[PDB]
Amino acid sequence: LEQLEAQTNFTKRELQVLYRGFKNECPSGVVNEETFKQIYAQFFPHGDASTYAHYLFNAFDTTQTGSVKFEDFVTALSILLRGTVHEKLRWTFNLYDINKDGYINKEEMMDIVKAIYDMMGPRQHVDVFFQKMDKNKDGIVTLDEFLESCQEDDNIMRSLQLFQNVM
Amino acid sequence: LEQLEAQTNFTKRELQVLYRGFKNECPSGVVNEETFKQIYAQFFPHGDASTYAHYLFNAFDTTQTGSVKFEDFVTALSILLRGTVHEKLRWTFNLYDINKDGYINKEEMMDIVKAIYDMMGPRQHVDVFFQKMDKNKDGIVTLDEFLESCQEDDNIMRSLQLFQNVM
Amino acid sequence: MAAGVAAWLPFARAAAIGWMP
Amino acid sequence: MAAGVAAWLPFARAAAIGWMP
Ligand SMILES: [Ca+2]
Ligand SMILES: [Ca+2]
Ligand SMILES: [Ca+2]
Ligand SMILES: [Ca+2]
Repeated sequence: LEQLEAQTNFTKRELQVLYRGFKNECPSGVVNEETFKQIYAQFFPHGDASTYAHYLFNAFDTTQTGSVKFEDFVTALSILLRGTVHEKLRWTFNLYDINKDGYINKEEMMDIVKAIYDMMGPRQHVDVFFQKMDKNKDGIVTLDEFLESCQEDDNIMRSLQLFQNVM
Repeated sequence: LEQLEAQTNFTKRELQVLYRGFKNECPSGVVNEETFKQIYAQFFPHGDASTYAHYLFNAFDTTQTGSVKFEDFVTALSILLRGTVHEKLRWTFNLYDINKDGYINKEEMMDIVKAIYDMMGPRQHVDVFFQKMDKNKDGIVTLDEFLESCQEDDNIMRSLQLFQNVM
Repeated sequence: MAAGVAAWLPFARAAAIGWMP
Repeated sequence: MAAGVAAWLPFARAAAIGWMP
């Protein structure tokens, strides 16, 4: 846990708590997509959380090997529970960037929104959000454009930022 | 919204988003305990969230007048969504201090835990937590003792801190 | 604490949709 | 983001109960 402590916002005792919990509740030593889906389907039982769970699982699976090891699980938790707003937004951008190419296109945003609406149990609004986010009008939202609009003081962007914070 | 902006972590445009949302979804201009219970019963449908909702409502109702005005709603949200860990812990202490006397006794902690377990759908563990938290052994947990143990590096306290963060 | 906040997701979604003409 | 975190409440509760002898 020494290296993990040095790489995350957790002390060794916090990592021992997470580790013990991880070894008990998840014996294979990794979190598979099936587990993510179960965790979210339990919590959002009155909707279909499978797609969102899928994107979320891919967000945790940084190596894209289909297996979230303890190290990956803690790294994500470190950011989500204790990272700066800057780190949290970057983690979120990477969640929306489905195919992990470093860009978010309108379809991808559309898929993310539908996955969220499916979880909570549309198009028009997204075309409005995407247009405001794609600053240079070239059909792709880069990390820099994402950071800017998701921290800018514009009523529409503020609305979206609030939803994302609660999300 | 000028004074509110000066008193919270929200800019005027963020407050306009919250205000518009508040005027639509909650026409009386205040949030009554019945609304809090409905909001939480919806989100945690497979359990009884009424008691927790009750303590939470009392936490928002700082004036203890039985009515959460927009100002009170935003003040709480400011802390929960953007306050420092110090401010968030103080807000939380006040949530657990059911009778608002500035002290948390074992019964109160017991009630809070049961309300949470009821929401998620016991005694022994709480007697262990309370004992570790009441530093001077006088049967009451003050804000200072709460802050200390809920920021200290002890495996049991770390376990509890994690649960509270996720809670 | 996150669970307490998460419960306001419907309100959040409604607040955002309230500004999308 | 809070909703995503909140879903891990069962795990959190289990992790805490795992240290209470
Ligand atoms: Ca992409
Ligand atoms: Ca662009
Ligand atoms: Ca008290
Ligand atoms: Ca004491």
